[PDB]
Amino acid sequence: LSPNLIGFNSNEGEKLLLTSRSREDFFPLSMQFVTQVNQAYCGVASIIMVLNSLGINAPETAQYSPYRVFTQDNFFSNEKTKAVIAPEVVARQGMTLDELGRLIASYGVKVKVNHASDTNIEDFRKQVAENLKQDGNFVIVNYLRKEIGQERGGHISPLAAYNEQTDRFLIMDVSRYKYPPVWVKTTDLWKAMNTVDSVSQKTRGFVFVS
Ligand SMILES: [Ca+2]
Repeated sequence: LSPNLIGFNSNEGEKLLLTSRSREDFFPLSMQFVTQVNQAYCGVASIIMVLNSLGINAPETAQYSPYRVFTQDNFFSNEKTKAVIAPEVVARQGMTLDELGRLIASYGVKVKVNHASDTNIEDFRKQVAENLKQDGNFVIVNYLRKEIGQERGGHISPLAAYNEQTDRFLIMDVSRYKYPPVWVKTTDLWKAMNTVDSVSQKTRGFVFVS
């Protein structure tokens, strides 16, 4: 972990959660926290945590039947979801911010896609900190890891909390074998999102889900 990041796996990072006043999302997300199948699946891992947490229409498949639950393995059972982008494609190249939006929307939830180029840090910080206080509203961020001092390319993960005192957001990093959840300064996360994803030729950003 680069010195700009506070790992959740530390006394400081636990305390940032205990002193946070915008942390409602942490509880349900922690209950659904999963490991990405692989890097290309970071967005799928992220969507299913949020979709399980929203309690929507879950897939009904053999794996867990009679139980209905979102899983990375069953996420593409939804015919509309497959139509957005082939499962095979996502398994190799991941998904863009717009695709993340469309994939979530395909399960009938309300989604607002926010490219960094269409907003600014003040509005991001403010709107997300609000969201993190509300139940039934989740945020997933899409960012370039290396801009926050992490190893490398574009990533997707849900946000769990905002710490007012330190102006840091908690990223529930689905790459759990690689990194812990991390408390990132809003300015680092902004710079990381304000990057052009070469696959979309568009800026990264964040999605609201309810
Ligand atoms: Ca929320």
